[PDB]
Amino acid sequence: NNIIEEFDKLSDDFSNDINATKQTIKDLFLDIEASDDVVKLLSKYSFVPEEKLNIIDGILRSFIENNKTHVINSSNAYIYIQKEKIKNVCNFILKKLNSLIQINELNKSHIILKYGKGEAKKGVLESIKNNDDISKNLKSELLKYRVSELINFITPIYDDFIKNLTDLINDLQIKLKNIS
Repeated sequence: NNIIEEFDKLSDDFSNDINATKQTIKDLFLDIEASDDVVKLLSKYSFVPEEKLNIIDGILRSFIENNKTHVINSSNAYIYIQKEKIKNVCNFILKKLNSLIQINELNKSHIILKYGKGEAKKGVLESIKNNDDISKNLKSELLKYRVSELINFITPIYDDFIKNLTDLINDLQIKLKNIS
């Protein structure tokens, strides 16, 4: 009976984590928007990743609700094991998302360096200078650092980001089906 409450907890926790991720990515975009014409463009760009995360959040919540039915008349084994499986899927999604966040953190820094000029926000140069996680090659190429050009630069990066979010949604729908 409280089992339904526990599944509800799965949904709610997942929603919280997803909203946190959403805020992180929004912070990426906001940090990039420093720096009136390109700003509106980036703010437009920032709406699609939020939509993708709202999909992931909603797909999981929809799955759990429709799976409550199977939980009431099944063995305790199925309940505990299934709960475990759902937790695993959620953790998978969150791990992939966090990896994606790291990737686009480096992408953000790259964008700020190549175009934007804080230069207080372009104190990314010190973070790049101290970054021991990137190759010295990339470091070298980066420390050397109008609109149609910016579009030309961020279009592959942004399209790849949304593509990764789109395939992640596909992975989620596949993994949920395997336990559906």
